[PDB]
Amino acid sequence: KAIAHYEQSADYYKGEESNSSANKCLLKVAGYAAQLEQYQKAIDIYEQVGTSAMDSPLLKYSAKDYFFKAALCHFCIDMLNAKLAVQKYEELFPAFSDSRECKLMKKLLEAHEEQNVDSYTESVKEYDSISRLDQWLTTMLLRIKKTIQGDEED
Amino acid sequence: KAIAHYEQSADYYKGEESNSSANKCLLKVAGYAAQLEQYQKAIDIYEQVGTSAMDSPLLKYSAKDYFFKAALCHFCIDMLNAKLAVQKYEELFPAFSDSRECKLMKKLLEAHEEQNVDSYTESVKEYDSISRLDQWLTTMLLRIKKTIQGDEED
Amino acid sequence: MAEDADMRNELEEMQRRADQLADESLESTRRMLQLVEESKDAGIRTLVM
Repeated sequence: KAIAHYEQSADYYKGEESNSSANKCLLKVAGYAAQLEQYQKAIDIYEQVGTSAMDSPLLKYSAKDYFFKAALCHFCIDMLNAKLAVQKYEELFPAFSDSRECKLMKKLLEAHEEQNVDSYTESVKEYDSISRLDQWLTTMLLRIKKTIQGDEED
Repeated sequence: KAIAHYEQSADYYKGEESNSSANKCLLKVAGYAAQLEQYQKAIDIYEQVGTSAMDSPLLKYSAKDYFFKAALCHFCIDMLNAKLAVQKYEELFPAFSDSRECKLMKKLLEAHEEQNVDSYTESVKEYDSISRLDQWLTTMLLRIKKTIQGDEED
Repeated sequence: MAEDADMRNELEEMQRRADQLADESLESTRRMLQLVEESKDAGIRTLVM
């Protein structure tokens, strides 16, 4: 019900061009919704924020983690759908902060696709130092490796 | 009475849940609970405010500062609460400002448990080499160093 | 001949070790791996806030 409150309330904030809460309460929807139950809403929300994020000269740097959140949600998907966002998105990959978004991904896609764990886990062996991991990121880490379990664990 | 009004006003700022105004009051309470020397209440302050901060990305890189501020508040508190409050606050001990808190504190309070002030005073400057000390910390450090010295005679 | 010679010889140690401390330079370049990430990690999310 609270996520519905964020949803209708963000519908009001959307209809008033108070874009702050319009993006925010949607992020509150998707960040818990993706892990718990709603999957296409995850990328649809993080792309709705991501386009107008790329628009404004104020917003297009917040888009990096927004498309990180769009990418690393895997929806029982084994694929490079994150790489579909790579060859979609205006990364400008000589910006290396998106390499902690997608070169992370360019490892772990083929780690999960070649059902391999000592490269997937190694990604966070090195990424925990260069980025502090909060609860949602590690729960999503555990999420994609539950997909790895469903790929491996008999 | 200054402290009674920081505390009372922080009660009001937490009345309307304006948190960091109250935390800015609580540093003037708690930071001046060091020279008023109620360390028991100094560590009673940084816990409930900083364990509330790991969920916040707003302050997480700051939160371990506060559990240096919680940790180094000794009245010679030599329990493993200092070895456990650093753990309940889940904290990668290879964090690199927790290298400036946790294993700092290990050298600061193992040498006290070695009863050996010399490598203590060398390593506190080794900390100074990697993060310079300020007024409230330095005064509490010479304070606890007095406690260590007065314990190493007998 | 009817000759057996079985012999040994000795080593000349390479240079570049005035004192062991030199490897502390690696402890430096550990630290400038340590003292680099939080700058950007709080920089971009400081831009977020």
